[PDB]
Amino acid sequence: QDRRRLLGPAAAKPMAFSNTESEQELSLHTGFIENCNGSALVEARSLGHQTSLISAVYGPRSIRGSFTSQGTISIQLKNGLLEKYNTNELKEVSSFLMGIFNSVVNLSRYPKSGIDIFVYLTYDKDLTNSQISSLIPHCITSITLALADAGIELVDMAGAGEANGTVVSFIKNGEEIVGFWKDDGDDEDLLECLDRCKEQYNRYRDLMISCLMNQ
Amino acid sequence: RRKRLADGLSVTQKVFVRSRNGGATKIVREHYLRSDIPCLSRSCTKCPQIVVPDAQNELPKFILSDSPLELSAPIGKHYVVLDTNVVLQAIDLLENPNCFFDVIVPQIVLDEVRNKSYPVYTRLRTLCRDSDDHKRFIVFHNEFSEHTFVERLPNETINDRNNRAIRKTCQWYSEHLKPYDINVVLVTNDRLNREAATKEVESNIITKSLVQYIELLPNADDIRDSIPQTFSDFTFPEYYSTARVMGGLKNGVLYQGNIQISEYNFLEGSVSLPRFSKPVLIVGQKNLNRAFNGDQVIVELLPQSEWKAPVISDKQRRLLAKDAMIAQRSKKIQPTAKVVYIQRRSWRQYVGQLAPSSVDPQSSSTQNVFVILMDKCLPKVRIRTRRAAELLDKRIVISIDSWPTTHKYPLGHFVRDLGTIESAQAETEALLLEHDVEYRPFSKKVLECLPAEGHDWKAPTKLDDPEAVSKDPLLTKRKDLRDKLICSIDPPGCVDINDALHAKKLPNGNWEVGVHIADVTHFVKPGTALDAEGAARGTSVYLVDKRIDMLPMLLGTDLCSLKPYVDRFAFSVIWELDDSANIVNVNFMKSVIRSREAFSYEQAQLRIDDKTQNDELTMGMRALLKLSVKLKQKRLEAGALNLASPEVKVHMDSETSDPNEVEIKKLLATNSLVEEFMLLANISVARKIYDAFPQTAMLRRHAAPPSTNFEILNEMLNTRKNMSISLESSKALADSLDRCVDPEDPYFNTLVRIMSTRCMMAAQYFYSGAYSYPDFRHYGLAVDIYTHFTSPIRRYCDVVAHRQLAGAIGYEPLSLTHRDKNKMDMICRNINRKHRNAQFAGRASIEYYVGQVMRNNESTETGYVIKVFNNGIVVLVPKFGVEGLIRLDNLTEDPNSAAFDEVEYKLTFVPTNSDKPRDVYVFDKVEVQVRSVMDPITSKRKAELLLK
Amino acid sequence: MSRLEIYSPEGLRLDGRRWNELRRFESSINTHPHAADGSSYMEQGNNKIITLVKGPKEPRLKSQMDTSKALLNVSVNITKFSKFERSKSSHKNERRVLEIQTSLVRMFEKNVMLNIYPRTVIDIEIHVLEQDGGIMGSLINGITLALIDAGISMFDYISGISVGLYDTTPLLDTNSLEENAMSTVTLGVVGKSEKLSLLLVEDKIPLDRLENVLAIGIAGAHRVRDLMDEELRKHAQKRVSNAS
Amino acid sequence: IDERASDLRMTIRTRGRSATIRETYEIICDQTKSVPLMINAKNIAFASN
Repeated sequence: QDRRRLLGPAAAKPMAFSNTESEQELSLHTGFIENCNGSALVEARSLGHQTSLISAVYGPRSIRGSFTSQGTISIQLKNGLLEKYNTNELKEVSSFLMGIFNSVVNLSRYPKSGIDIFVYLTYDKDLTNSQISSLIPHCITSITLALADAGIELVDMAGAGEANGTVVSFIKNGEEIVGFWKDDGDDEDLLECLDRCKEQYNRYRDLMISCLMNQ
Repeated sequence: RRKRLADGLSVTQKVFVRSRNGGATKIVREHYLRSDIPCLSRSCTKCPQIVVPDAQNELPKFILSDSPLELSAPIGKHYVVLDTNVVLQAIDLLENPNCFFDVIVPQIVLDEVRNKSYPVYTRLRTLCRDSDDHKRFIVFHNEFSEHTFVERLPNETINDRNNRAIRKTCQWYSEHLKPYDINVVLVTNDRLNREAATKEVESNIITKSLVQYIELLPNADDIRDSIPQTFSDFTFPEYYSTARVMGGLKNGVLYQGNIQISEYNFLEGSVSLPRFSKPVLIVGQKNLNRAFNGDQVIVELLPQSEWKAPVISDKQRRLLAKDAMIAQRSKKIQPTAKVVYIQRRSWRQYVGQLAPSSVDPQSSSTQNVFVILMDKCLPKVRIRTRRAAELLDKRIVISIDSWPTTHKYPLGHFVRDLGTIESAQAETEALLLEHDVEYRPFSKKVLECLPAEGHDWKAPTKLDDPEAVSKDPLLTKRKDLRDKLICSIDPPGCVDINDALHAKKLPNGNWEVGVHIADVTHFVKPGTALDAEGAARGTSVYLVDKRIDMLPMLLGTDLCSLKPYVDRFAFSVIWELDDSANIVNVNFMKSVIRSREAFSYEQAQLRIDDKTQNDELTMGMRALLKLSVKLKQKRLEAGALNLASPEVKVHMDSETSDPNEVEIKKLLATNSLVEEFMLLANISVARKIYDAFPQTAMLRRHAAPPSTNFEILNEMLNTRKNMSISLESSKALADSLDRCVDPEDPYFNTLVRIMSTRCMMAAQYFYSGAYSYPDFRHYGLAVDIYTHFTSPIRRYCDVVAHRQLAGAIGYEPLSLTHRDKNKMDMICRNINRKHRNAQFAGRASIEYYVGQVMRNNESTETGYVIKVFNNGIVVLVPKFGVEGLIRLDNLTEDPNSAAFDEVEYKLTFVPTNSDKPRDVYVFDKVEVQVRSVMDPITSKRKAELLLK
Repeated sequence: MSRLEIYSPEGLRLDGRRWNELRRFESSINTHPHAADGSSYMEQGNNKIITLVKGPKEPRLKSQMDTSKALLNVSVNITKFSKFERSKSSHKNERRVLEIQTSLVRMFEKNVMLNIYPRTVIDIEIHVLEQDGGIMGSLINGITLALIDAGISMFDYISGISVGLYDTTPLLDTNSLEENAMSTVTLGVVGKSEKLSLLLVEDKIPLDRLENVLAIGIAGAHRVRDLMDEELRKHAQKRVSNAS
Repeated sequence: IDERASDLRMTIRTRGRSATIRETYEIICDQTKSVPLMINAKNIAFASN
């Protein structure tokens, strides 16, 4: 097998078991990792579902490659303890992550400089008796707080709101959209899908700015 | 579609789906047509214009004559093209020597056989190459033929294009055979295929059925009983479908193995399953479901309602199958099974006898007869036939055709017309084949394998002649040992000589031993079909009548036989040993030798103890038996046995026809002279080749018959005879057997020897890579290593041991099939099975030759009781060696006064001819009347034995 | 035990071929003009290969650079749909494959006039589509197209063919059914000569056939670079006759 | 484990011979019940550099 790790004897197996509008909620914390220059802590708990995750910043790191006019972002999603999302399922989100911050970050302030983003999908409850799609907007919030902690030039507190398998990311207090994500749902529910996302965005950004300006 | 190559040559795609393990595996192949396809006949002059050599640079042989059997116009001259079905129905009709001499095999017909049956496919592969001057079979590769190839039409099954292409195949034929007016006859059995040519749809073609062809022969009366083919009290069930049993195999639902149907109970049998310990009985005539004994079947367990004490879902049966193993651990109520499918029929050609009730005397026409088989366990077969008044007092060959639903006894057909009941020649014949003995003469493809001289060859005297070096490149290792003095103890009735020995005396203090075994290995090669017949026949058989042999007659009996002064190739092994029988050195090589005389059994004893023929050849002889005793001692001191069973030789009177004399085999001093050095060659050379090839070497192992094979004698040895056996070591056993002799009967030594024979372990040939080193043991001969070496002709086993020795001396690279343990296990079972098929006839050689003795020459003699039972006692004449149960009522009158004891094993009674209280014990001496009458329900010449 | 018929006594193979016969052999030139200047397509029976060549051009790194000659990269793509049975895992570092990646380099170290292309890169791309056995010599014949497909400097044609041995008998142009049935040898044959580029034997071979066995494949191999040549030439005529 | 698991003994055919796969009793952990862990508690160390 893998000669680099301790994976036990091969013939063992893990243990098996069988059967015998609501509120979302946060707890947002910064400044707790001394390796980084930007850290952010996120608790989430909603109705069957409790979620905690860590966003980590390293920047500006040097680039051994070549010259660029401006900065470059690198984003990692890694499984924590229990929930195991698929590998190719991860990087699609990482693709969707980078597009929004490329309408956020003053890379032109940062020539030949790198951005390292480590996201640790650390622990999630789903006690409910598109499972990754329910965790998208909280990432952007978790990144933004850590990116404020490294103090990097950011245009807006941009945030995403969720309405039932749909993720829409805003700026300008919702007056423009910067990132769009849709799974199955209804048809032409878009206009209501504007709304419930927007107000959570209207909730969340206020929760964020409270976390920093009051500190 | 299709595409073209620039050679005018066509290319298209044949594509299908492999359905293996239920998978849907799409398989695509390209396909080529050629335009050089030969019509392969005598008369055509243009297909011999296109014939091109193979990689062995040969243009083959165009053998179908201008002259067939010509018939009534509009047949005229004709050839025959077949159905698979008429082959599938009448495969043995094809093997008639009397008819069907010129048949094209179509390629698709060839394939459906290869689709249907593997060993039937062997026979057409056999017949086509072994076509002769008389009978000629070709295979026309019609779908390799461009001008006969067809495609799948729209909205078609595969069956339609089969019949159409065969129709297309015949269509080209007469077109090519118009110039010579030899027609082509398409034979079928299919009534819808006998419908489309009724209108003569496209081809003015010869569409006849079997009988519609058979009814046009000049000699069709002899062959129409080889045509294959209410009768109801209830209805028998059927066998499960294909997806049902393949759906049954993986789930653990279904089971296969082998079944044994009893003779004493025709309607009950058990199987030995891999998942199951005990033999699981199958009870009920419907549950046996019209299969025969010995076949490969597929069984299902029965519910506990049908279990025996001495649902829809398979969710139930598996949990019930677990309950079977519980009931297997019970042995108080044990499960029953029934068959649900037949994995394989073990059918073949069969020989029996007819019922006089089944035949009408006054009738001359076709009628039902049943055949009483020679197999006691297998039932009678309804035979709808004409010539039954002929064949009733005659032996017959049948073949089973089918089992439809209604028939309580199957449909089969008579095949071969044998000869008269209890005629010696016919009873010789079926004694071979029902014991599985090959007897047919060596065919046309066989005789193309013998070396080219004939009986006018000699070995080259110059061992370094350049043409002889061009004849033998490996002549470098061939030494010249023609300067030896060779003489062989042989039988009188023997021209198949295996042995060639000298013995010189080295002046160091010791003798010089050289033994020579015939180098046929220079001539039998892997790739020669004659060597395949060495595998196919397996061995040579040895009867009082005759001796059917594995090799051709010129070859083994003359040009390889180590006869006097004839230049012959042998393999030479040179020993030296002291006066204490301790071997100095051994020297493995080839040679050519020159001999003095092959002796009789007696002529050699006319040279051993005579003390007059005192040349140094005989001083070589008197070396041998002097130290053969130490070989006799130290083999038996190593832990071996020495039995004595004179399997008696029927000395047929040399002025008469049928035997009526009973004589015995006499083993004199010459036998222990030769044998102790032959088993020495079976071990010392084996101790060389195990050191050469540890994993592929041919060996033979013998196990211990335990106390379980000996305690039931020991009860007869203790309760009656107040003795026993040792069973600690088989020296101590052979020394506790040496003490079980009674003084008033010195034969009671030998009487146990012939009797403990029946429970000795069956030694068998094997490749040493099958098991480990104390499993190479020969228990009865006390040696941890054991093969056979010294008789090439009757043991093909020994011939192979030359080949793996041929690399051990470096003479030759070893052949590959002599290294594949896959191919070895196929050999080692089978060559034992041929040796199994030998002595079952070798005893039966004595049987019919005893079976004529007591036909009309009765006598009052001594017969020995070997079993005391409640049904009666089995008596055995030691002068004759044939048993007979004198059943209790014909053993004794007043059987209610007859009392059978189990512990003393006594059947004490008052007799039939008297009234004195007769305590019938075991192994005493009686008066007994001998006789024989053949039992008319079995056709075995039973020894009518009656006490007196 | 095989339930089928390897080679007929009547001289025939599975499609009816003789022992000295080929499959249908089709090449093509400039199959992908928009992709690279080396682009050639092979059908040799159902062995179907897309062959692609990039160069002579600048490296990605100055580390991977020489001031004497070119470099040669081999990238083999065996698809999981290349066979009947679909292979589970990918092959992209499989040690079986890397051997061939070594192999074609040393086979083609010595046709390329390496000195007259220094400081530049040759990359050879392989796409194994449909696989029919005879797989090794299938490749090399596709290579010999692709270098000429851009017209790179070289010495000669180079031919490749697997030839199998059923017991005594050579088999030109075996298939994968026959490949699993017997012993086979592939020959990398150079031009018209009797000199070898590739020689590879996996199966067990008795020694004594081998000289004869080697003597077989040359006539096949000469007919290979035969059929490559005119097929290029009739393409080569099609240019200037309609260019001019 | 199961009372009597359906996953039982299966056979595999050799080139003439056969063997038996042993019955596959898949252990299952309870959704509910649990016991603690037994520790040589008098050897539970701690660390310091």
